[PDB]
Amino acid sequence: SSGFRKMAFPSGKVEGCMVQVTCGTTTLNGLWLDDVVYCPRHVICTSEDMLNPNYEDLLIRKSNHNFLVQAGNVQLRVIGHSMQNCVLKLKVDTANPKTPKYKFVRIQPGQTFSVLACYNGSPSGVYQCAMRPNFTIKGSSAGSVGFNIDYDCVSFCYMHHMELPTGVHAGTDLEGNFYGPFVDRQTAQAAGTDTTITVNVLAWLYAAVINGDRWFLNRFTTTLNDFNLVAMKYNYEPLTQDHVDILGPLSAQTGIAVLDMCASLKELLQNGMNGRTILGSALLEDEFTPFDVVRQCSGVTF
Amino acid sequence: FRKMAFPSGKVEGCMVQVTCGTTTLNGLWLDDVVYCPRHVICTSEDMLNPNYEDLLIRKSNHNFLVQAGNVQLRVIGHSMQNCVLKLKVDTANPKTPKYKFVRIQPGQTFSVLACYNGSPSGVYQCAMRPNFTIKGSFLNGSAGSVGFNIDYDCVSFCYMHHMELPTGVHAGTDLEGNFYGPFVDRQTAQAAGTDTTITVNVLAWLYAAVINGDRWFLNRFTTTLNDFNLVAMKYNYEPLTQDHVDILGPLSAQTGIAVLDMCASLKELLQNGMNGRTILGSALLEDEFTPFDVVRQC
Amino acid sequence: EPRLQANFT
Ligand SMILES: [Cl-]
Ligand code: NA
Ligand code: NA
Repeated sequence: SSGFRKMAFPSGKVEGCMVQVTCGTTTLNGLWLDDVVYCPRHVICTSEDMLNPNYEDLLIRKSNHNFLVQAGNVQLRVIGHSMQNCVLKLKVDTANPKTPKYKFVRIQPGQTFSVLACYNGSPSGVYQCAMRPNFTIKGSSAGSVGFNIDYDCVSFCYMHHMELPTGVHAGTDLEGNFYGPFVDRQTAQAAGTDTTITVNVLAWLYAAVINGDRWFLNRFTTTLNDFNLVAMKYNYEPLTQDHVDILGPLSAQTGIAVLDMCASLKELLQNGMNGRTILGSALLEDEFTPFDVVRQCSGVTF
Repeated sequence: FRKMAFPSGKVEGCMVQVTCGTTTLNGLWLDDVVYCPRHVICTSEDMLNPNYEDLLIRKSNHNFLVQAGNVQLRVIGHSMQNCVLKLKVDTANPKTPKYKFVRIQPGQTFSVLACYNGSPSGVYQCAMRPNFTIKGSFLNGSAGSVGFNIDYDCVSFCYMHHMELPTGVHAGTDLEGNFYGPFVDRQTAQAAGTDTTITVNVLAWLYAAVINGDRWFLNRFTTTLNDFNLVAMKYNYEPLTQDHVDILGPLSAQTGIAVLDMCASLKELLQNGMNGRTILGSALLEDEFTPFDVVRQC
Repeated sequence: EPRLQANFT
């Protein structure tokens, strides 16, 4: 009933990659992999440029020595600079000896990852979050990154850029493509209406069963079409057949069919929890993926 | 408003595997000492009434198999301190961070690096409950995982994991091997006392909610400290002490809301529930953020 | 019963 918490990936492999990047009066975080430091391109903007920035214009103004990169207390020598989408790439004269095995991946809304929050290049905290269906992140500095680990391979999927007026965050993948209809400009922008990640709620109900929280199970089953009619009503994402399939493992480990569990969720949506809790929560949690549940309940290590 | 754990890299570099016989758990490698729970020297016949002094005197150094990654460390001495073993090894850990050992009090928060076979599975934030247990995810093989804070470049180790209690909550020691709470490292019948809500942390979290711009739950009332405790304890909340009132002083000054005025707000929230609303993304009153945590992340 | 959480085999 309590043995299931939001669990982040161990962050040590990423901590060894975080550096401080300064251009003028702007300081943010950079990601040092091989001989390149990745960071948001708006590091070349004052708070004044940010009103209507012309990024290629502001960047040709800059010599390599306009970028101060510090790895702990060592200054890194910048020997080239270029832009890819909304990411600046600073080539340095030294390859990071702590570079882990890594790749750059773009994730889908609903998928989860750990963010290593940093300030001035120093790792400050780590937390597990989901890419919302409206492509924002609910979280805590620009250039902090998000990642998953697979066994020894770090999959970098997110770099933080902007804070939105609702406090949610917007960012890019590591090739500088934004998640969501956002731009790196100080301007009027706002997240679209969010929705609940249905497949993740179901995964978390399975985690509840695995941990002995079973009061919401019932005799009934439903159909995809019938469930989605209810899902649309309560601002839940439609449940697709691919979603049913990835729940197969959990559906087997617990011996509870997905559409069987959908009947529980339908009932929970229509009638509430009636003063009860599930895994210590009065709300239906949607930031655990099916694999997140397996990873925590099976003790997968890295 | 997220629970944040500390970055775990400084602790990852200290985790090793310890095996004695056919029993295996995690160890913490700092300088030339590996610390681990003493019940690594138990067999399946030593689980109810182990005599650890007797089990240990039958062990030599080479009976302890310590693996750091692919390296096997040479144990050159061993002793028992309360409920932990200290294994002297012939190599200082080159990755040893600045560290200290601290014993914490209920209500304090810390990060847990859950490990199996000396390797990390993940990191989460938790609190020492008033009944001296913690609500972790800990599975078979997790003993020896540690809890820690890193407030200023220095790792403060405050918890080492030992055991699971029948309700699924977890019990362990400080790094000198003294248990938190009345528990013992035996599988004889034990149960945690009734758990209560950490009132001072709830109040800190309501201040956090005010700081992030939400005031819908305040009211125009105040309360005395004693009247507040008479009400709060009917909801299984911990008594609030003058010490706790002092702790909240900074957050009160930041918000302009007197501590006993926030206490009035909490009493009304206990009486009313949320009425379909949420505070900082939660439909329950959160009690695993300390006043220090809130000042930190705001 | 309470469980010591080493791995026993
Ligand atoms: Cl303390
Ligand atoms: Na059912
Ligand atoms: Na043994």
